Amino acid sequence: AADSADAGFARDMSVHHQQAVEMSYIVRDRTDDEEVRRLAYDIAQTQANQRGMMIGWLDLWALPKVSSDPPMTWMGMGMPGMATDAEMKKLGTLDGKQAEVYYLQLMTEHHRGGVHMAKGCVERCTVGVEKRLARGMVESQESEIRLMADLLAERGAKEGHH
Amino acid sequence: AADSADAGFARDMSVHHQQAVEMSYIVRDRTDDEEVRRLAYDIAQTQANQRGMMIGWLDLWALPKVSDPPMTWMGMPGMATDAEMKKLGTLDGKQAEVYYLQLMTEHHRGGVHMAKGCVERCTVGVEKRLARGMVESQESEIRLMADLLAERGAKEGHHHH
Repeated sequence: AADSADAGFARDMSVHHQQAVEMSYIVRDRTDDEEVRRLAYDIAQTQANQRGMMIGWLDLWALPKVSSDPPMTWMGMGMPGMATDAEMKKLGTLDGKQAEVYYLQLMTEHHRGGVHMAKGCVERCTVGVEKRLARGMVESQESEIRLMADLLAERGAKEGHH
Repeated sequence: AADSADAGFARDMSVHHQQAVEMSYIVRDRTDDEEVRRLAYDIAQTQANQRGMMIGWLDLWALPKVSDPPMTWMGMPGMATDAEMKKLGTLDGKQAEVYYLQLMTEHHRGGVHMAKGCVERCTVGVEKRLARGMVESQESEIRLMADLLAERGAKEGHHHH
């Protein structure tokens, strides 16, 4: 159904993934740093691919990619970790280490929100391949948060302060 | 259903798309030209997305992503060799732009041929639709790249294969 957890997670996580990909494109143009550029490439590759999977499911299921429902309605919460327009703009104005740090801070928050949403699908989704995808995102995003924490410290910084 | 044109197309076009995405990453590293970097972004975005769709279908259908030699199902076209990919990665600026446009033109021509096979043979509605759409979009992109080649004082590459 259009209002299922399976559909809502596919819609919402696709939009979430889209922003991670965009952040990755931006940071790669703002620094020469190999570690951060490689991480950004890996995140872009994985998240674009997973976005295609979820969009492909919605298509196969004949379900709209956009809902009238507020994001997260399927979790009873009608997104977590999404960067604001101002944050995306700021990222694009930074250079070198400052851009690396800001990207790592934004993506850490982004991953945290993502894990929350993926956990929601692990609980509520009914489609096996989608549940498993969500479970894999919890692991991969949590692993990447730990990595980015080290990259931040090595760059003389830490997770964003809210 | 592992032998189907639907499964075969999803497996083979997925591999084909992955290389186009890589080539787009390479050119974006090799030139500062806004127009060609835009084109590369568009292609990387479209093909990464379409590849995810097809891989997602295989996964939902519980079919392996690997098979048969590729293309057996339609009785790979346009794929760059490792050497050609390496060559692109050595080039700068205008030369990188031209070589990317020539390689991707060949790549798209091959992809169109494959997509036409799926238009003829695929039985899954959304997959047939996707293939039909690829024929049109990749053909349009070939036309757009011809203009970009012309602007840069070049033409489609000599046929090496």
